[PDB]
Amino acid sequence: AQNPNCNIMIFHPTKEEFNDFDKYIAYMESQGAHRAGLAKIIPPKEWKARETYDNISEILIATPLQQVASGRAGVFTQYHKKKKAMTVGEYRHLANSKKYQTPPHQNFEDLERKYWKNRIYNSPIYGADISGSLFDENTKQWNLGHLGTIQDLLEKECGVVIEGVNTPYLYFGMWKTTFAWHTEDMDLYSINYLHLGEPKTWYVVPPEHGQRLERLARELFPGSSRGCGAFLRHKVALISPTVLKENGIPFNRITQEAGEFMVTFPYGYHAGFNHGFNCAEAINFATPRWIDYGKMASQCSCGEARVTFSMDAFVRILQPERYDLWKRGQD
Ligand SMILES: O=C(O)CNC(=O)C(=O)O
Ligand SMILES: [Mg+2]
Ligand code: NI
Ligand SMILES: [Zn+2]
Repeated sequence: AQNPNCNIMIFHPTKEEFNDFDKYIAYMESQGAHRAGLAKIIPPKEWKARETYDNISEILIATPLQQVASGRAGVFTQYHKKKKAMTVGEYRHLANSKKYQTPPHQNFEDLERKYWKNRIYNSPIYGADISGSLFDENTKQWNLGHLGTIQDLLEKECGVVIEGVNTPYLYFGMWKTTFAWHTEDMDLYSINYLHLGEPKTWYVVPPEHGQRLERLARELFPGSSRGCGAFLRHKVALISPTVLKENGIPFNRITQEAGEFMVTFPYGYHAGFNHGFNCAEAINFATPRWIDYGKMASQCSCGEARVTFSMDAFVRILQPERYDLWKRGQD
């Protein structure tokens, strides 16, 4: 069995190996990368996502989200308060302001300490989930707006044509902006490219141990757990590395820098935070190996998780017994 300790693997594909996306994901898996839940891919030196980032300031962040925490430093939830629209240029200025900028620090480890110690006492503003792409149309390799669609994958594997589309999303971050513990919709893969700016730290639980995390979360968020049998689908709960270590939950951590891709694997729980102003792009995708995960994925039917149009067909086809209850939660 490859990678039996479930360590995060880092890959350095050549320009020739960067041509065929599906084949390279399958290569990574042949080496055990999926066991960690997360892998890093450093593009060949010849590659670029686009020529420059000099002309992105007029992108609109229609609904910036202020991330307000409740709880204790290591065990907290966050809610998202909607703020007035602002441009990327306005957001970048805000991120760099004295109120929101990254504090002085020695290294990534010192910053991580300061995050966990102090996150709850601040409410950073995240420009998340913005439909769009920063890849140049002429970038042919690992262009997240030109991947094979999940609908086409389901059709190729299962023979059923379905409605729906699959497009990327932009995330503009600042110091302490936070992504809560989650897996993807329908336990899909995700791919994330950090276009520019400051790093993003990730934490991940191996897929084979995801239920250990779920059991801890039910213990630590007992009201939430009574409200919904899949409440981590709400994407609101944070648990620190210290707490995870105290409770014996297996996990790993890694920092992504500008110019690097991360891939999350089916049923790989992940969480993290941004170090300062940055812009990432991400999209879900599928492979043949995903289908069995999609068939087994938990679902939120309490009404909170509320998701895209395109998840309908996945539930309808892969989880017909669950469909009626899940759709009630959508409506
Ligand atoms: O970057 C973020 O805020 C969150 N990203 C992911 O959860 C992902 O790419 O799967
Ligand atoms: Mg612009
Ligand atoms: Ni994710
Ligand atoms: Zn729910």
